[PDB]
Amino acid sequence: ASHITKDMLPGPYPKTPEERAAAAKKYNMRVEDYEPYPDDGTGYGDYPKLPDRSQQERDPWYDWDHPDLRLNWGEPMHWDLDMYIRNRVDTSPTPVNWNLMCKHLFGFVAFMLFMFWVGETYPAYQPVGPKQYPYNNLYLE
Amino acid sequence: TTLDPAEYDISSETRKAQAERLAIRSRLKREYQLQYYDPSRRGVIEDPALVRWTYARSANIYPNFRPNTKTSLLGALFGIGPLVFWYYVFKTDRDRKEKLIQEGKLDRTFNISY
Amino acid sequence: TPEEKLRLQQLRELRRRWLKDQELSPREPVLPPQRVSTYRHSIFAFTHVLIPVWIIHYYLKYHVTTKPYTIVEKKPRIFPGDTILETGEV
Amino acid sequence: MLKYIIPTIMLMPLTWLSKNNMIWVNSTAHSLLISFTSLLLMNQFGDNSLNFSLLFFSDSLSTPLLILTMWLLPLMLMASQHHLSKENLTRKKLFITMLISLQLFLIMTFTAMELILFYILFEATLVPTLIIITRWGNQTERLNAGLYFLFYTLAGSLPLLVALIYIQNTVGSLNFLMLQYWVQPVHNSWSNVFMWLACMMAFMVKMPLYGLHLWLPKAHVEAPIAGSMVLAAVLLKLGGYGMLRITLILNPMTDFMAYPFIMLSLWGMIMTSSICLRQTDLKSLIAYSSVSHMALVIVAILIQTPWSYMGATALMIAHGLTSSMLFCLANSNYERIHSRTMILARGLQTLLPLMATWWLLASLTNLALPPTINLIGELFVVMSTFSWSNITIILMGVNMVITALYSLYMLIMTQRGKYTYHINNISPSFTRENALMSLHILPLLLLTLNPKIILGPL
Amino acid sequence: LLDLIWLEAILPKTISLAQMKASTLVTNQKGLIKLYFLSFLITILISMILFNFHE
Amino acid sequence: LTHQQKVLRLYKRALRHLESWCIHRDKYRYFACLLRARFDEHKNEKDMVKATQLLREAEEEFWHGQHPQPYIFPESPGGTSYERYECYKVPEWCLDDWHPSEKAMYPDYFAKREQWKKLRRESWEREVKQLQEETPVGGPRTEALPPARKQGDLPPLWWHIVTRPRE
Repeated sequence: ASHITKDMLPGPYPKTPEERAAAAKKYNMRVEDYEPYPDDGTGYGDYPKLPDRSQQERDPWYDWDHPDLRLNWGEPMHWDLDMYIRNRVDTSPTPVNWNLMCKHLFGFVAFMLFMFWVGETYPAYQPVGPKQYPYNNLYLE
Repeated sequence: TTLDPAEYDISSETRKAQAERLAIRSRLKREYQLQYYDPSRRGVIEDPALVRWTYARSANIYPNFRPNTKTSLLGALFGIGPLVFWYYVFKTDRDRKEKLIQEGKLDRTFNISY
Repeated sequence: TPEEKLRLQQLRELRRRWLKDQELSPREPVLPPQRVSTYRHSIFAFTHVLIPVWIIHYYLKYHVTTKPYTIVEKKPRIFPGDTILETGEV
Repeated sequence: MLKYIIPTIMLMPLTWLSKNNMIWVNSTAHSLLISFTSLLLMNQFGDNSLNFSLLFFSDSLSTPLLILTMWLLPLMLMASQHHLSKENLTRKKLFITMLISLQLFLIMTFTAMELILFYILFEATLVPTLIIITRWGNQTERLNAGLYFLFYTLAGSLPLLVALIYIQNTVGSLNFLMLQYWVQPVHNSWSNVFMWLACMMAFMVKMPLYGLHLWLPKAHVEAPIAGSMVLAAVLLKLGGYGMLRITLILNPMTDFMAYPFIMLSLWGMIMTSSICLRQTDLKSLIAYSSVSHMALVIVAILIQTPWSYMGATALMIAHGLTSSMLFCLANSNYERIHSRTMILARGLQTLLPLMATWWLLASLTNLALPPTINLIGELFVVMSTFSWSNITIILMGVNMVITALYSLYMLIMTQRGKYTYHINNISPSFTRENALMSLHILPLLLLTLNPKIILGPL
Repeated sequence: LLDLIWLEAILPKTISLAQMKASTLVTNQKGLIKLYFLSFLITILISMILFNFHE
Repeated sequence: LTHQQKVLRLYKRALRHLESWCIHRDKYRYFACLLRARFDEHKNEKDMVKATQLLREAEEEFWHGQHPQPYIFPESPGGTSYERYECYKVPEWCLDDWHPSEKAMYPDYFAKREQWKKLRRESWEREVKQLQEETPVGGPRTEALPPARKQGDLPPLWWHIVTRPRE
């Protein structure tokens, strides 16, 4: 039976400094880069004061993270930003954006034109004219 | 792609009094472990971060909501959009098949099943 | 750092002491309790394989006379003509 | 039913007449004795049809359907004793009688012989289920969900009396489905469209659609004590079979307007499966699964032409055992953790290893392991609507792919480490927790041995 | 955001619409018996002209 | 984290990233003192941007070309079989409910099991006597006095003082 600030309310400018943290301590003293200003853009059905989104994100990734359990497994107290998309997702590796795989898949895009050609073994190419003579022209005798 | 993720920045001496943001959580961590360590608890912790999570997500979004913008009326381009389109596929379907089934034949003669 | 000096001295006298406690097996402490209780190769395989032979063969001899499609074994594949027939082939 | 309603009404002057705590062991004892009488006089042959006695029973000839109706009352009393024992004895016995009274109308229903006795029995429910939501439920926002549990089913069902009496005064009498031999055809008009409309739309109120189904994750979310009437609400949703009775005749030839019921139940089919991978509730987790492959059967019926009635006979009982068993899993793991939110259940699979087998085979009935009663009917839905067109396999096949993730999305949530908490949740799965968890797959794979009885006319 | 909003738009409008129109029927009837009975003669005069009531 | 110890967090991993690429042992060992001469450029100086520009150019050529699938020391935050021992997984205190003839085995172990509990059953006349005193108002990391000024028991007794051993 917790009624005092039991959820978010119609924010985000009903004295937003008195939101964090009279309750729902997402910010310490409303200057922590996590004061409840980040109502994305409102008007929609997004989050209001919402101890919620655009706080620092893209991974809880089960780090070394020893000062508490605190990464994803072992319940830090009150730091909820977003959930249900992160038990299977990660941070940035050493390479960067470069979509070389479509260029890597473009290696057969040159040979996709080679799929129109034929594959007879003998004789050799001699690609100069109609002297190759593929099929039957004349009769037996 | 997603992301760079900017794991390094500058310091020395930007915002000297910004420190002890852990003093917010270590006070809660002291309030956590004192609640965690006791000779008789026999139950879960209340943990109001999950209380304020689902109830402000499952409920209290429609009291938040207003149709004062067209980006809230933007769901017309996703719900009813393809729902006309499948019927726009399917109304062109089943009648071109029927005309070849009515006028002319194409099926095998041993099509008992079906 | 001189602060944790008294730390991890009594903890080794508690954690490893609990592990000194955890290392504990008084005279192999299984009771079990109550109660009790190679060359043959006489019935360990005979119960295993030698018994279900007769049951399933009875399930096939009593099957061909009932079902109109028994075993549907294929043709002869014979190049000459042989003694099972009367004619021969070159 | 010669004497099937007759023994079970005598069970009612036995609850408050009895002694103290003997009332549980006595009520379960008598209840299983009727189950043989159900099996015995039924399951007879069988060639069009078994008109049973008279104007009150047609013996459920084409579809048996009635054995499943009688498992549940000697199955939920062992489930409801989890958290009920805190009240006065006279108040607890009333909660026993109202569930028994729920079965008696449904015993006469599903056979019903007629149509004017159908609708009064089609509406004979919703009186005991509503009272269960009001008293002895869970926390608040019950009462609006009780109002959403009304005002839809009653809103759509009232034009049936506009429809049926309009048939009774026009062509013969709807007392007999078997005196429905003369049936005039129905042409396209601007009056006959509404005649088919009121004939159909009330049946979409119970088995849901992509529209008008917001009430369904209210009664299953805000639910009684530990899945008590929620198991009965499974049969309440699948028990809208009466479209099989009605639209088999009585304007069959109006299929020109079948398409917006085909399409809406098809893109809404693939959608509501993925509408719950970011849900945060256990009792809502099975609820949106129970929309999807229950919405599978509707395109098996409005599309006529059997090889579609074959599987649709079996797909009613498909989740009818399965989702009832999943709610038994969800009714458990709540007496030990007093919140139904799934995320708090990290660190399972080690404290309860015995029920961990039961998580495996239950969710193995959604992948469904083709020698079962689940993928034996879904192949016939494939066998029907592919003859409709070649496109229909696409959206219907992804339904077999989304619930592959959506079922194993629950199984992996059991496997975590160090559990952070829980000086409570000690109890290593007592006898009531696992004997009640049985008797679901135990008839289910049993029916997969010779699945001949699970077949319509058809 | 669509399923519990733009399906929560059309039907909870109906309860709010009736509760809007149940508010205009009682709160405008707070006594003033002079204002009651001038409206009953409006009923008895509009019945003459309007319809088949004299024919 | 401070500016001087920011050098130390890079210095260990500067050589740790290199042995991933080497093939011998001396080939890696020859480049230890060889990379040390670059570290011996500015030996001891002020703490200003002259020490930061040595690190501001350590942004490139440290992240640039960094560890193409390195050694991971498999018992680690990453690496294969890092948390593989989970069929056992040490369920400490799963042993409350037994309903005996299953508590028949280990007689002396249970006799010692209730013994340690009195250390936890009687600590809040001492631990909570200093728990209100040692924390000033709401301040930093809340370990107690590591002897607790007479006898430290534990302070973290007993879920940390009897924490989960690995196997």
